[PDB]
Amino acid sequence: SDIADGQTQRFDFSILQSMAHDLAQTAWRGAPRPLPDTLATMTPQAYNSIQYDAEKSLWHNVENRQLDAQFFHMGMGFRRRVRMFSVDPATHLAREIHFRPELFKYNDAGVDTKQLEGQSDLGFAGFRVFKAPELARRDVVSFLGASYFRAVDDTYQYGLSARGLAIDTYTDSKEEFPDFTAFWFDTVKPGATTFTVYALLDSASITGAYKFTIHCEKSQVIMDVENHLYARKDIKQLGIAPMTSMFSCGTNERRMCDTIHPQIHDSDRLSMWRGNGEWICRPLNNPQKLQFNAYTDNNPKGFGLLQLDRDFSHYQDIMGWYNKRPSLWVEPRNKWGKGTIGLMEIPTTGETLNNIVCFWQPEKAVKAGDEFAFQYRLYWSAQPPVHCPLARVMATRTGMGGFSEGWAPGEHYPEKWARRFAVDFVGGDLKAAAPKGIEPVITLSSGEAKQIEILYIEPIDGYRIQFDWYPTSDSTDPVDMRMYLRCQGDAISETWLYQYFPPAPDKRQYVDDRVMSLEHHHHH
Amino acid sequence: SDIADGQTQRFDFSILQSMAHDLAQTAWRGAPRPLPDTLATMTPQAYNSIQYDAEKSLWHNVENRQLDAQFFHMGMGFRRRVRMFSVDPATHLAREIHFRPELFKYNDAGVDTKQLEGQSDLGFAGFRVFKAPELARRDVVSFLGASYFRAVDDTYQYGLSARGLAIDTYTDSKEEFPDFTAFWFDTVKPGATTFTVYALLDSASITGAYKFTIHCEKSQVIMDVENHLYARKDIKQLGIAPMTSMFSCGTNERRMCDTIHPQIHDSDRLSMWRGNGEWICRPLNNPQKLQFNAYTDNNPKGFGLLQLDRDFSHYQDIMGWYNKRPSLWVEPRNKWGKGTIGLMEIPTTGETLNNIVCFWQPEKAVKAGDEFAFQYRLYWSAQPPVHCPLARVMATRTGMGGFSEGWAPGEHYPEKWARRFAVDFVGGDLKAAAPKGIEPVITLSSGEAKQIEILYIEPIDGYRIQFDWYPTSDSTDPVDMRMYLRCQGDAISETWLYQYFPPAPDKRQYVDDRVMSLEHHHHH
Ligand SMILES: OC[C@H]1O[C@H](O[C@H]2O[C@H](CO)[C@@H](O)[C@H](O)[C@H]2O)[C@H](O)[C@@H](O)[C@@H]1O
Repeated sequence: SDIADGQTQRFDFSILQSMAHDLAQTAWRGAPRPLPDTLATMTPQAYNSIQYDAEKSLWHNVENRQLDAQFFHMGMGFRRRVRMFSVDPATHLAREIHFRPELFKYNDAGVDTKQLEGQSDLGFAGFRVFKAPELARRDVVSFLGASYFRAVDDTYQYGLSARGLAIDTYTDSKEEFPDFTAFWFDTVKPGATTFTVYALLDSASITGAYKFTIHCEKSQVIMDVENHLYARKDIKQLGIAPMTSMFSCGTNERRMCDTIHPQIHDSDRLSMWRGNGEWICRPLNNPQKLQFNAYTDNNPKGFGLLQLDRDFSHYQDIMGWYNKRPSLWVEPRNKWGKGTIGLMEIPTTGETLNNIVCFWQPEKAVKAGDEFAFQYRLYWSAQPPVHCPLARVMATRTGMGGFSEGWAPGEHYPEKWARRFAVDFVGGDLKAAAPKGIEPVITLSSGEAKQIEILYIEPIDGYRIQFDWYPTSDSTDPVDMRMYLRCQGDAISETWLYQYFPPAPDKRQYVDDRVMSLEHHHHH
Repeated sequence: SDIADGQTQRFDFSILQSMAHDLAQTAWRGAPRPLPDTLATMTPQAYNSIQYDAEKSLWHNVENRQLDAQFFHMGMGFRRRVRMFSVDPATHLAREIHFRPELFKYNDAGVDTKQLEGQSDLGFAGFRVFKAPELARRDVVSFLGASYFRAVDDTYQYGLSARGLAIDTYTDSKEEFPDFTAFWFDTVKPGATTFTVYALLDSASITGAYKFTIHCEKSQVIMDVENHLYARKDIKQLGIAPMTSMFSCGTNERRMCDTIHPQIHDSDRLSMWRGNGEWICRPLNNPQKLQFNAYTDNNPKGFGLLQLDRDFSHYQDIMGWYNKRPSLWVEPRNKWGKGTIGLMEIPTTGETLNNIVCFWQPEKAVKAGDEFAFQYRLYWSAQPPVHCPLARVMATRTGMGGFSEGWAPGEHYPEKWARRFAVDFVGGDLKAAAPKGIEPVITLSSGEAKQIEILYIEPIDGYRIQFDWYPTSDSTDPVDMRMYLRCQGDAISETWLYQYFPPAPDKRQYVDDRVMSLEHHHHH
């Protein structure tokens, strides 16, 4: 009856650490063996019409179950055979769920199932967990990819994603993508919306043992992650608790915004809570040139890629519902010590490319034989679980300056070239601080802040800081900008880090291409 | 006590039509005489520090006054001396209000009030009306300019303008700006929010007698307008009931949208209700080339420039509050017969130039001696007083096309060049009609409509019609597009008229200037 009917074996979190440790001592298993021909040469239509059998779900036998799970068929870009096991947490005894065609319904699929018959080694691509009131529709957790996984809050819309690990995302060499190659699921308890799933990570450079304790709460999904990592080789770049999102069109430097969509992004900013208590808002970019930024920290308290613009009218996407897509908050649960938060921002021209990658990278160079243990909570939800207790950046608007706000000239372009920055703040003591006097403190790597203005914005009960950036140089070098609000010498806001790309000096001017002629009269 | 203290003279609407018609028999009075030297050479500071004395207001002596009025001082571009009169409607007697310096507080004006002592013929630039509970501050109606005037709804935010008359706005010659040279004010009744103001129009080409019965309602201003017009010369273009708005950056053809404001406009569309009963929604353009359009009609039922996007977040303007600015509806009160609704859209690069002019222009060529009479109601309010009983366009969005919606390529631009149009409809019977089948009927001057899609939009309970436009020709000639929704042989929506400007053939392609280099790593 239960789908998991393989050889019984003892399993616990330490046996997996041993598996992973022992595995690190041998040669990497290498790239996956080709799939059976019937799957190797599949049209998307064909794959898509393969459907896991809902009545053979992982936990079909558990009464009052509030959670169930199904498996994705191997095929398409899923070339790694992920093995799946069921663990009775009472007896610490695991049984393998072997792939078999009986587990699936191949409908209008022209799949030669006969060549799948003895392929009990095929395993699956990954898995999804459903929660009540619907246990076979609208998954809330999905592990499917390499180390990749994602989840949803009460909107049920999937957005940014996370991975078990990142290796060499940005270096002299090509990036390496560790696979999760096996998952052990503790049988859910009747009534529970918490489930436990251990995973084995395997890769040319490194193995790991992972435990995921996953809480499908009413408003969000919380994941208690513990990992143990075993380097096989020297590693150039190790990325702990990595996130992957997309940013094409935002309120900032809008250079890829010729769609019907006012904004296009899965996430709009990096939030960092630093070990010293400082909060940072790093508005994400769609740079024309690939960028890596490393934010030095020690014992980071938290960091996330957030989607805080929840307004459909700002996106107009009735396919992907970007306004419903969630935020991801990484809460270190042990002291991670010295290192950097890496943000890679890749140039994109649409929404098909996850062009945003963020992770933690320990200070210390990774050498063959090094071992690591990280614990962290992930919160999949619209609003992060924590935010600055002070004035918070709500939005970072950028555009032409060189004029007076409200009086942008209609007949000529502006006299001088400048770039306008508008940073709206909403938050704590802004109201009580306002009479006492709010000074923005601005810091620029290059250029001069001019026409600094502080303006009340009734509709969001906040304050807008505008300044015009005037260049001092012919340099196209990135401009690292920094801003916070001050009041009687004390800071009253989070810090805003921005990365501006000044245009070429030949393009620091406007081309006025208008024509005012009696050539275009039309009668209807 | 009252400020009206010139010579008693009989006055009524007939007597003004006589002044106007008699005035037409003589030569135009010509361009205004130079102002006194102190006002000719004024800093905008100096002028702005002149304040009409609220204790000398027009209706200071009326008890239970729900309305009052004040005058604008002559100066700056106010060069025509407008004469102002008070009428007792009981006795049909009218006393002039002569300019006297004592009616104003000059403050830090730096003005030789002594060369303003004798000047009884100076008059004023214009007038404004205030309504309780603020009869000295938030104005609701303002006549100031030439034939120009404007009003506000319960937002109390000024936006687009009207005029008495438009002359030669688009022809071989330069435009002619008739001036309101005198106003007569029926004294307000106690308790009344209706007031009546008569106006004399005077211009090189034409004179006129205007009556404005102006209702300052709770939620809007309604103006009952009657004029009589007396042509002194042949006239190339006569524009009745004209409107003047602005449109810089909307959701359509976003060619001037590099501001911190997602949208900048005082109006977004030309709404027409034709003699035959057909409704038209013509979204306004900010074209790079000056356009005139003439929409043929017979006994037009109504027309207006509407500001239907009420959403602060779509504009982010806290100076001019575009979201609060009103719609203006012209409702002809008699059968105006054959002619054209004229729409001139001038190129702009900001908000300072009113680049939208719309008016009625009768079929018949205007010759000297001609007399005209129009009656129309003006509705200054957010929502026009009447709209299509069918489905209504809510927004016209344009952008890149040639890809599948929601899968815009990230690593390349689209293979082929096309322009995407997305018209959202939010009207009636769309829900009942969807099962029966909603056919979009598209008409194109040039090019072909491919990838035509009908998509339900939950958040506005509406339907989005998208099409890619592919060129058939190397021509840059404007493309008239026309769309309505049909179901079972019947039209179920208003007609959408759009005017598209294809780009030069050499620019019907995308330039891919991305770079993927290790050149830009940054440590903080
Ligand atoms: O399930 C989502 C995708 O996951 C995989 O893709 C990620 O992992 C790959 C490593 O095998 C990377 O090369 C890739 O760039 C990542 O997106 C999977 O292979 C894809 O086909 C899935 O869409």
